[PDB]
Amino acid sequence: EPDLTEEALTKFENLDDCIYANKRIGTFKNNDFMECDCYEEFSDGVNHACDEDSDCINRLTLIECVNDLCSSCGNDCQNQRFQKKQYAPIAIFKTKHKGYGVRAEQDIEANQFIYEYKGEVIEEMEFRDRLIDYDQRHFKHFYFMMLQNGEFIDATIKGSLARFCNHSCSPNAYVNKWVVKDKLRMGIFAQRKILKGEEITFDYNVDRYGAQAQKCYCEEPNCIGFLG
Amino acid sequence: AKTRSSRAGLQFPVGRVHRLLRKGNYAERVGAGAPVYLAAVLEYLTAEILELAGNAARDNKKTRIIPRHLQLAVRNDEELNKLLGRVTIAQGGVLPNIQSVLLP
Amino acid sequence: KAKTRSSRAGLQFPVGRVHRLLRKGNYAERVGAGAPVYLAAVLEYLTAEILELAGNAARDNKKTRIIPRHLQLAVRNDEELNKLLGRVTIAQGGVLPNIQSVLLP
Amino acid sequence: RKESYAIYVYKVLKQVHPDTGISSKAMSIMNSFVNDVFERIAGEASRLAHYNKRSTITSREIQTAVRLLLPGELAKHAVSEGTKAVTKYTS
Amino acid sequence: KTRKESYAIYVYKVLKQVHPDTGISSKAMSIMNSFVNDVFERIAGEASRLAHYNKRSTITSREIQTAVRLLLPGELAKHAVSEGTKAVTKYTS
Amino acid sequence: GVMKPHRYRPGTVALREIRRYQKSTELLIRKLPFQRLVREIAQDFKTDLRFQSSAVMALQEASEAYLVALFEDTNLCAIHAKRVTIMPKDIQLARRIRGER
Amino acid sequence: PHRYRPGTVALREIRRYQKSTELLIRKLPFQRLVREIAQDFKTDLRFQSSAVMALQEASEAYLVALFEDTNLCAIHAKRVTIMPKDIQLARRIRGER
Amino acid sequence: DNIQGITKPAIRRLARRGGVKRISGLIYEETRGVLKVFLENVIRDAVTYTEHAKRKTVTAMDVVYALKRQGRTLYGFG
Amino acid sequence: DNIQGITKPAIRRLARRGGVKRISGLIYEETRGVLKVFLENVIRDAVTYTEHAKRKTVTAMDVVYALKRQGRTLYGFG
DNA sequence: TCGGATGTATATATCTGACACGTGCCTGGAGACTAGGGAGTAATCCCCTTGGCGGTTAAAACGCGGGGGACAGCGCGTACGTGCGTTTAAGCGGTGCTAGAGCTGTCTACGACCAATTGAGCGGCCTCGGCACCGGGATTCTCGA
DNA sequence: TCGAGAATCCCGGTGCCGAGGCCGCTCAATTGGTCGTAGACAGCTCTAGCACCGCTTAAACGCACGTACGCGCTGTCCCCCGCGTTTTAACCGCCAAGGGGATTACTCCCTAGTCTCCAGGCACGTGTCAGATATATACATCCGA
Ligand SMILES: C[S@@+](CC[C@H](N)C(=O)[O-])C[C@H]1O[C@@H](n2cnc3c(N)ncnc32)[C@H](O)[C@@H]1O
Ligand SMILES: [Zn+2]
Ligand SMILES: [Zn+2]
Ligand SMILES: [Zn+2]
Repeated sequence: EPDLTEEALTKFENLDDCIYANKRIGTFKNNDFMECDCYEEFSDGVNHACDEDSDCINRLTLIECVNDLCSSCGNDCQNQRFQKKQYAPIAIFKTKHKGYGVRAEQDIEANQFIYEYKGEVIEEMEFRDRLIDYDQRHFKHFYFMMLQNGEFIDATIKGSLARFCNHSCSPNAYVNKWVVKDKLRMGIFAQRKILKGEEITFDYNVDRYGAQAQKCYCEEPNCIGFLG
Repeated sequence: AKTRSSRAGLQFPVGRVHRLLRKGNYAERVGAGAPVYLAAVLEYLTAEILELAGNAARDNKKTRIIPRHLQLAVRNDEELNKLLGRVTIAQGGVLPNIQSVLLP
Repeated sequence: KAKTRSSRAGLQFPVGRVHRLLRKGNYAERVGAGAPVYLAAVLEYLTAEILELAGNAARDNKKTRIIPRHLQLAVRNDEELNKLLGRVTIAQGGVLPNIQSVLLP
Repeated sequence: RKESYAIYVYKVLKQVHPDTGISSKAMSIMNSFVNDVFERIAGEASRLAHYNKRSTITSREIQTAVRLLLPGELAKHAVSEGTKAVTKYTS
Repeated sequence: KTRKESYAIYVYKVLKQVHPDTGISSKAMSIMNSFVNDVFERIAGEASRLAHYNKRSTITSREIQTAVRLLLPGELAKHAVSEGTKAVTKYTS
Repeated sequence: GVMKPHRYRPGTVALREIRRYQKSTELLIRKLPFQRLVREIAQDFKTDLRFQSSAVMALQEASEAYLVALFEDTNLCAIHAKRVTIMPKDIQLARRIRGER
Repeated sequence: PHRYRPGTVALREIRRYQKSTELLIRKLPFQRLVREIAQDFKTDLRFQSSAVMALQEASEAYLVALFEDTNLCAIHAKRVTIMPKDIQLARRIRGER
Repeated sequence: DNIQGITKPAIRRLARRGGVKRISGLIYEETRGVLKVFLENVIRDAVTYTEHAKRKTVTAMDVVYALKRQGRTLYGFG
Repeated sequence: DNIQGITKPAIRRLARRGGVKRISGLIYEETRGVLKVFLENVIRDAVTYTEHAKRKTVTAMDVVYALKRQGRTLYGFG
């Protein structure tokens, strides 16, 4: 039932813009905006310039296209899938023993963007205290993400809809990284054609070091039993 | 005392070119129309180079011509690349290109 | 009597002709005295160095006269003469016999 | 004193693009370009004057050096501009 | 008609000194004459550039020696400089 | 623990560096080891020499363009050989076709 | 019914035309080609007998020096057969086109 | 149409002198094109020297000077 | 051993400027050898011009003249 | 609620920066005048270039069998990509000393220049020998048994 | 593991045309002397090159991990090579017209050299807006008590 989404919107605090604890945060270290080379601009109808099966160097190099900086390309692009928030239909449903796993609504093809992972950005010296008080307050799950070698992403209090998805050893999704106006943003694509009624999962590859070893309930013939 | 460059209607000097022709030991005798003709040729080539350099500078929203703009203005023309074929321009770089068999 | 500068310097190439070509070649205003002697010695050494290998090739191919084939062989078989004459086409000379190792069985 | 072409490139640049400037390294590159083209045309004209057993470099010799050194489209415009300058000088 | 100057008899004398019994045709003699003219023009042009770079007017034997050292590669340049120095030393005394 | 789902595929960061160093124009070799190399190879020609700064900069600006043109022709040889990886036989082929050896 | 394996006659011709030094392109078709592509620059010209020979020697040396590097490209491509992409590569590395 | 006068057994002999064991079928037109471009360049320079010399006969020395500008330096002809 | 001063992420950086996607391991010694041969060929002519000019310092004009003799005209230092 | 410490940043007033403008000047460019030698022009001669025609045959053109190499696909496994912590030396300032580059004077010796001379080298005409050509026999490589 | 069959070299006879030697003839190399200035040498200045040292921090190195492509192997099919027959225009020999390249003599006018006059570009001080920087106080923005 889709009422669990409306309940989860009352559980945590949903956000639409990326926030930071400090203004100077670890970003892409060479900022001069490498632009594309395509000169097509179908401004009368629909811009078919920056799409798949083409020669978009910003798409092949995993670089976001900026509207007011990329000359000789146009004003709107189909590569712009983060600033326009061209998302997918989402429905948070129940599972057997995992919890509230996100199950897909319609047929999502291969290599297609679903939803952007958002949340707070924390520093490691603050992440130590976050680990300590989230361990002593006895929360049921963990909602963290690695961004760089010394900067993490928190999504417990302030998160998004992508914080619910479970782990499976036979996944159907993968995570890339993108440079969107000197910002390192996440994103979840699709491996194969996800059919109707399938839970979208991806590999965590978690490296835990605490005093608890969780278990998995995927039960597929490629699993191990532990989490990393 | 009218200068010879003002009589010819050019911007490059003519008596300096005549002195360099008399100094460099190219022949025994130098004519009178040769420095005017050579100054006109040098002025046309300099005007072409500076025109393409100004176009390459306006293509990046800049107000000053740099050796990168000179490199692009030389290498983006067909005849100027044939003239300056084996000439290296300092602080110029190369043309940005990526081969088609390298793209995934 | 009246001697010559070629007999005075002990050379075979002429000195007055080289000095006249230096004075009439529009290279500089003033020409020294030892420069045509030095240049005639250098040209004579290069002529003897190429004719030694040409005569050796003519002896090795059981001939008497030197033809442009023997000149081509004498130039291309040496290293420094091939490095000097790297952008020179000698007429009626041909090429060197060379078959790559991946072509013959 | 030291002779160069630093003010004449300014005079050409203020006629081809008034609202721009140029640095010092680019001026050195332009001076090297003018000197190299001058030396190549002068050497080609000297060889063309020596091949015909003459002792005078004329506008015909410079025109032949330009037609031998520059490529097809550029040499025609160079000959046209030089002939116009010689005609204006002799008028 | 008109006298045509060539290096035929001098290359012939060098050939008869370096080989006692060896002939030569006319095409090979023309190739030798063109080779002598080419090396002459190369060394003279390099010496003219050397005299122009140092703001001089006189081409001495030092400019010819430096042109030989720049133009001939490796072992050949050393023997050419040695033979030319021996010839200048013999011409001086 | 912290999940680590991301790892770049080989080629993306490579093409990003290709675009970066085809856009930027700067010095690519360190100056002091190049200067020590030039002084060591110049010691073998004449003892007790002395260098300016612009001469060493001219040497470095020549060597940069020479090596970049060599790697461009070598990459063309490697593409003609139906490969992506450059082998030293491609360098030898480029130097032999160009006329250097 | 006596035939050779293909390659033996080819190596025999390689040895024969690397031993012999003579003209290979015929004189009258080359002369007609030179005159035809010389009509496009100046009308009513006149040629000597040695200028055509100099052009033919230069063209023969240029073509042999091109096919040597082309064969080296074909060997580097792990083939024996020469394709025109080897010609394009040999002319593009050298600095012609 | 004298470019077809460069026959198929002639380019084969040039390749046998060059050292070629096997020749494909698309080599001959490319060889004719390369020969045409090279001859147009050299004949253009020779006719330029001839028109500068105020004559009508293209001598061998004009061809030698045209090859010397390209960097060929043919020995044997003047 | 100042030839080891041409480090491994510098030849790789030159190749990334040249447009190279993937590099083997036997490229670096060959690149050091090519750079050493080229620099010896230029430094020999520069020291020859310096010895002819009766000086003891190697100026930039000697390097420009050596690169002019090598066939590589350099703009920006005249 | 009360007391205390803090990022942002424009109001006011200042510190580089590499290029863009008022003057001093002195050294190189411009205006007449003369002489002479390189260059333009007409006539002539011949010799090399172009054109046509006939005979012979080496070489170009055209089919045809086949077999060997170019090309497409699959699998192995290693070696070259990305990342992280550690180490190391490249930039970047400040000071000091000096070999050697750059600029002036003196004048000695070295090369430009002209007249007379004559031995040296370019051109015409034999001439005999070395390489071009052809016939016969011995030697060496090829390929299906 | 080898005999027919096709190239290929050795040797001998014929022959023919071109490298070499000889001789006559202009002409530029040689010798002598005079004279103008190019640079060899000594001296003075002063300026970048070399050496050293402290601080900072960005680049290189070693190692772990992995996965994507270079290369070996197999099939297949197609197209280029060897060989035989047919055609065809290239090579040679020969003759004939003629057109422009080289030469010679005559005439002219273009430019090098000289002197005098003068003004234009090279240094040498001032002035920019872009890019920042030393007090400081409203506007919130948290951290104890
Ligand atoms: C979808 S969210 C939380 C799930 C659910 N909404 C809840 O409240 O527990 C992801 C969390 O589920 C847990 N998880 C992932 N895979 C699991 C599995 N296979 N079985 C049980 N829990 C799993 C992880 O620990 C992770 O922190
Ligand atoms: Zn694009
Ligand atoms: Zn775009
Ligand atoms: Zn599991």
